[PDB]
Amino acid sequence: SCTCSGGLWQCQDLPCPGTCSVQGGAHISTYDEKLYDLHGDCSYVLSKKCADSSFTVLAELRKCGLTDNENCLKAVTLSLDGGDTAIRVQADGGVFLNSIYTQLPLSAANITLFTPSSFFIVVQTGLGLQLLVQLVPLMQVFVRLDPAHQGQMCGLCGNFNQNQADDFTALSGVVEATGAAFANTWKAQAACANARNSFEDPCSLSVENENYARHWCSRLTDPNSAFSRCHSIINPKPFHSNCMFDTCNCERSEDCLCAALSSYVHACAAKGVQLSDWRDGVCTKYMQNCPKSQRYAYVVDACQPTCRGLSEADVTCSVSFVPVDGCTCPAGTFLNDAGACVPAQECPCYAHGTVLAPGEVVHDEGAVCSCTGGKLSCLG
Amino acid sequence: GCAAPMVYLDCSNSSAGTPGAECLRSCHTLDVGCFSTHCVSGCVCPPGLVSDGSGGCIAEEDCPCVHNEATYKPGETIRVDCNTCTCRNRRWECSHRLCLGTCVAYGDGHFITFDGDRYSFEGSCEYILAQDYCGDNTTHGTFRIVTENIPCGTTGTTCSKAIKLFVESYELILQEGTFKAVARGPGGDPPYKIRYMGIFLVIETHGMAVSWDRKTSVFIRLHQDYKGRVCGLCGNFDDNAINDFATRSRSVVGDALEFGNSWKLSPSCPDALAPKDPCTANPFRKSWAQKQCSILHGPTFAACRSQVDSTKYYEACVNDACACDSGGDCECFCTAVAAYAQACHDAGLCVSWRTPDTCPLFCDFYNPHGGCEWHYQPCGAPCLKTCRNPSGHCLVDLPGLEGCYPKCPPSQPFFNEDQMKCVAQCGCYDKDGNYYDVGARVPCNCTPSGIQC
Amino acid sequence: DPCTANPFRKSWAQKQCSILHGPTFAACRSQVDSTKYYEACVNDACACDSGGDCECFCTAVAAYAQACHDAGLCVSWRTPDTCPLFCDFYNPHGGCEWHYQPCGAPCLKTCRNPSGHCLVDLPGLEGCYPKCPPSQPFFNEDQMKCVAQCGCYDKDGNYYDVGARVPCNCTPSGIQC
Amino acid sequence: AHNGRVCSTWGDFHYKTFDGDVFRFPGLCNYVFSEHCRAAYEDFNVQLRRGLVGSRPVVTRVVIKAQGLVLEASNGSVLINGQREELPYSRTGLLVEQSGDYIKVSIRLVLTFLWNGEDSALLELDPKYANQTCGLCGDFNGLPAFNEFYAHNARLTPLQFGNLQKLDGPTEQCPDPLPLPAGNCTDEEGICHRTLLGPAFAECHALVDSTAYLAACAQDLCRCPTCPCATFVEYSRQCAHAGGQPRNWRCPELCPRTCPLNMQHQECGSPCTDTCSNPQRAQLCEDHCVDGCFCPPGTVLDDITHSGCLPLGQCPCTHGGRTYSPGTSFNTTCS
Ligand SMILES: *[C@@H]1O[C@H](CO)[C@@H](O)[C@H](O)[C@H]1NC(C)=O
Ligand SMILES: *[C@@H]1O[C@H](CO)[C@@H](O)[C@H](O)[C@H]1NC(C)=O
Ligand SMILES: *[C@@H]1O[C@H](CO)[C@@H](O)[C@H](O)[C@H]1NC(C)=O
Ligand SMILES: *[C@@H]1O[C@H](CO)[C@@H](O)[C@H](O)[C@H]1NC(C)=O
Ligand SMILES: *[C@@H]1O[C@H](CO)[C@@H](O)[C@H](O)[C@H]1NC(C)=O
Ligand SMILES: [Ca+2]
Ligand SMILES: [Ca+2]
Ligand SMILES: [Ca+2]
Repeated sequence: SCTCSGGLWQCQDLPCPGTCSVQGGAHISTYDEKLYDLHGDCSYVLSKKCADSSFTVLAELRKCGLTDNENCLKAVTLSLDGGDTAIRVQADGGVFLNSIYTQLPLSAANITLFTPSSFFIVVQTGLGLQLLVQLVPLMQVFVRLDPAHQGQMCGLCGNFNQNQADDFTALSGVVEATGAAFANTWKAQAACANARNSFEDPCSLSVENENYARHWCSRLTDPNSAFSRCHSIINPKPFHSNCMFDTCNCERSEDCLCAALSSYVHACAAKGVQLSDWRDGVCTKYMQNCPKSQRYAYVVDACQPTCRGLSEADVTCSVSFVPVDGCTCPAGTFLNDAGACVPAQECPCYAHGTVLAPGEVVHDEGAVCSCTGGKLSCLG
Repeated sequence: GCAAPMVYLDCSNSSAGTPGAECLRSCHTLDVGCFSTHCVSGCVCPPGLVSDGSGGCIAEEDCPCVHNEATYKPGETIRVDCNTCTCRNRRWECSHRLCLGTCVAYGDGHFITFDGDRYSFEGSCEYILAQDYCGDNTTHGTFRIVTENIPCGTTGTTCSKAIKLFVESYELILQEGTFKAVARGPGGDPPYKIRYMGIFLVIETHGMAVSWDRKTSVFIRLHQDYKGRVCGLCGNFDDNAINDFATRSRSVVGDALEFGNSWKLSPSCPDALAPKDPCTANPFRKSWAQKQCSILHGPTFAACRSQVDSTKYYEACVNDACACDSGGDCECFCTAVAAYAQACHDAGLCVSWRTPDTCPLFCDFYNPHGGCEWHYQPCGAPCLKTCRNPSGHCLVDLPGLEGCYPKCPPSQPFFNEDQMKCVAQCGCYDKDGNYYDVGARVPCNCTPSGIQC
Repeated sequence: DPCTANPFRKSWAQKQCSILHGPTFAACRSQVDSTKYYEACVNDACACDSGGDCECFCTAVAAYAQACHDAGLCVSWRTPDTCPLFCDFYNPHGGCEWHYQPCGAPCLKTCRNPSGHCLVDLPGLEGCYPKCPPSQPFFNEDQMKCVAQCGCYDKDGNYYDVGARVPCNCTPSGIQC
Repeated sequence: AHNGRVCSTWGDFHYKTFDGDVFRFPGLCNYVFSEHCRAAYEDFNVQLRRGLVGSRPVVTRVVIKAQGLVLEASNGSVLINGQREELPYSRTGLLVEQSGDYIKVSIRLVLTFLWNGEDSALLELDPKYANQTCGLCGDFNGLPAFNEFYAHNARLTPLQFGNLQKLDGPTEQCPDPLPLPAGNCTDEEGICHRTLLGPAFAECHALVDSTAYLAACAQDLCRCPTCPCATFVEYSRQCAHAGGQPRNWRCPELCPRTCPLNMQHQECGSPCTDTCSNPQRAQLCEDHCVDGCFCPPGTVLDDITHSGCLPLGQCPCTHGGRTYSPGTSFNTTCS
């Protein structure tokens, strides 16, 4: 916050949770905002409070094509309590709690897992870090840190100390030179192959890939585009480079293209701008592919409205996360335990875990109760 | 079923989940700690050792240290920036000498500020490249550096620069190929020193050394004293690159255009509009540009590409070679590559690209009639025994940098810049810095002492 | 016409080609007519709108340079600011045979021509030559250096070191067997 | 001559690489036919898309990218940097023509691309791209049998090799063609052995081995019996390119050719047809045999008015856009 005084701007800082991210399966934006490319095939320690083993976010990046520089993120393995717990979010959406399938939501040991929409999974922990993982159109990861851990972390996302020249500090006490040379010090398994520096732009290969990627990714830097509202805040040049590189290199050009556009939108919305309606004539197959009875939404900024939640509250909705977009039930509707989207009148109040049907007067413990609009009331 | 001390380990007997050959204690994974849900059978060193990664067994206190894709055996030393590290117990112990901060202002407007941030700004007016004249007290600050883009033959795309090195009450204008002096304030001795460092004018102030390639690139190297107390287009030197876009009123912006527009000297000057991407503007140059800029990926710069990240340098080269559509293309490409050349030179490497086909440098020119002192050295001596500095010592010892230097023989051991020649006895410089031959009166004569009377 | 096509180069072109009217080429302008050379210089500097400008201007001026060389003069323009020619390149670690001469020797005691004679004795012309000392008096083109003894050239003109077999060996005589 | 700097695509998806390998890969989409892919900066990128005319395997589009120039040949038309052009189109270093029976794109010091427009397509490359290329045309290192089909030390098969060098469109997912079942037919009547081993290619046996060509001939014989001569024509091209002088194997039944009235179809005629615009062009030519239409020796081609081949003494002259018949004179004020 900056006040206009003394002929200048008097600027103080509100505390800011740091934000790491891995987008396109290759690009990494650290806590110091040192964007760098990583074409590797191993499990890399994405972030770790390298004083202790309190938490350890791991990311498994896997080569996805003929070219050595064709990568996709494939998993996010939050190790915890020194490896005692491991929450592994795969790329299909499957969530493994201690290598066991666990549907969503789940709330235990202060850890809360839930899907704000069909595109994202939120792994909120009390240790300080929050993971927000994207599955649609492909796999991307975002990490938020309570600024208390400033200047303490290690790993790929850098030590979070407001210095871009120290981000490549390795465990040997020197700043590494380039991205891949730095990453190959943080591999999980000694048997992995070292990442290699990539100069050859895949954009130069196919002229049709060229024109496609150009004509679409140029929507970023267009001053009349929906994205212009964030131009005066976030410089879109790295995002445009990401979109170019992805779409040219991606076998599913639309998937990586829309992943890049979603990444730009989500970063800007993290900075506090609500970019909306940017999918004009583009990425609409992600409008349509929604699960039945759900619908798209551009500003999903809370939990998912559920019949159980409106009946008996929910731990889920007590987590603050950047407003992501995706598929959710529309307002005025709720999804029952069956998952289908019905209005409040069609979903039941739940007492002691008992399905108590809507608009139904019942007797319990010398009391008379009613289930009006999914809301439970008791008298006497 | 192995040969060297490392023996086979099989997961059939062990309960599922043990750290197998994949989680082998190794010179790298000894420290991070290995993760694997699937055991794999393979040959693993006996307890108390690790592997070299090639099938050997080595003690944990001799594991080679890896730096920048290289591998170094213990007992090897490396040089990072201005200091030297040595590999011991899988770590680097480095000397603790302070290293000068570096700002780089070159090309069509690329800047690499002190804190390592990089951006591009195409400004046309005078812009404060640095100053101490920003603070709750402006008057305890000393220096100030402004630059602006000169076109050398037209009014079009930039061809050179114009620097204004103020130092307290002095002043030095750098334009058109050499320096000047418009000292207006108190007339003491110079708080600066001037030297011909290869293809650079280098001006020191005992803590602040400015190097100008004489066409369009300025590299400024500051002592660690000025940390956090400077401003302008080289950031505020705070080791915090996110907020280096701090304008005149210190309202950190996410845009380069506003940050550049803030530091214009004269508010009457019009703000620069949106910079335009060169290669898009003139596609018919792009191919040539890439073919010219591809020098950065070729085996000429194979070694340095592992020591210095060359992505943004390549983007700058291609942008500049695309932009210069009004004349002087070789200079644009030459300086775009030479910024990376100096990055390599400072990092650890004496790279010498500069082929007769590619960015040639005439250095026989100052060789008179078969004299062969003047030779092209890719990294010049840290200090020059110049005519102006007969001592041979220097204040801000710059490392090697490209250009050609004279190998002044003992018979003629004085390098004179005002004639560019190795000679026996030097002349004289006055207060303003003009030169005369010995035995000449000055507007006192010139003698072995110099200007005396 | 080039300058009409690209007027925004035109000014620069003239500034670059004005080298012909300057004191650098004062003397030759009275020995060789330079109207058409100047027109060619300006047209070439105007035309090269796709890259490689200094080469265009350099060769346009160097044709006049050679005309002056052939007429009667040894003119040396080639300033480090203007059309430089890296000739320190073939200098090995301080060895300083390679010097730039504005007018070269009529014939070169080359590796291929050990005799030192020539068939068409050409006059001086720009370029840098090695002052091959008596200790290493043979100029070898394939490596560009002054050397003590030469190797051998086959019929097609490929070069090998002494003592190396050709697809016979190499000796002081040459390729023999 | 053009010993090992040639590759080709002919007939039923038959690919001949630089170093002599022949195989069959029945793809149906775009593939990187050749590309400068082991250098700091690419020089050429030639790709083909192979499709069907009813049943005949054809090339439906070629895209040659080179040094900032994009050339897309398809639908009997040529696109230069996105614009249709009328053949021939010539520029510094590049010239594209409807020469002979094909469309030829020659980029000087880079490549030579012949494309009959229906099936065949042949690349000549400079020697300087040795070992720095990769594609269906092979590695251009000179070793045929050891380095093409060994990816990550694993030896692989024509289907695998032709599928590795694949490239989909921006919004296209082309499948991979499945292996074709066993063969039949073979060379029963011996036509492939009668012709290929016949006198016409005697010295061609000394240069290019016909085993793969024999097999391809048999395989095409399994296909339509109006399309068996593609292998023969390809063998003639290869024999010509290795340096040898092929002989006229054609007969009024063996895929006969037709040429204009004064003009004859020859195998291995001089590529530089003497034309009384330059009636002694063929004097010190350096180019191997070329198949096509020609003129009988002694009478040169008439390109001034396109009257066929005329004797050296009866063909017109030209002055300033004017064509002068023989016997005509024109007097300037001075001559
Ligand atoms: C949260 O963490 C604390 C400390 O590990 C633990 O004791 C507690 O059971 C966890 N859950 C809740 C709901 O506090
Ligand atoms: C420096 O500025 C402060 C106000 O910020 C003022 O009180 C002080 O007197 C100034 N000192 C000098 C030496 O100007
Ligand atoms: C080729 O283009 C022509 C028009 O120029 C069109 O009529 C025809 O259908 C196209 N395809 C073929 C195979 O001729
Ligand atoms: C050809 O390429 C291979 C591939 O690495 C290389 O090992 C070999 O040395 C090269 N040889 C030549 C003659 O280019
Ligand atoms: C010039 O040529 C014309 C056309 O043949 C002819 O009629 C005329 O007589 C000629 N002039 C002479 C012969 O002086
Ligand atoms: Ca940091
Ligand atoms: Ca800062
Ligand atoms: Ca091969």
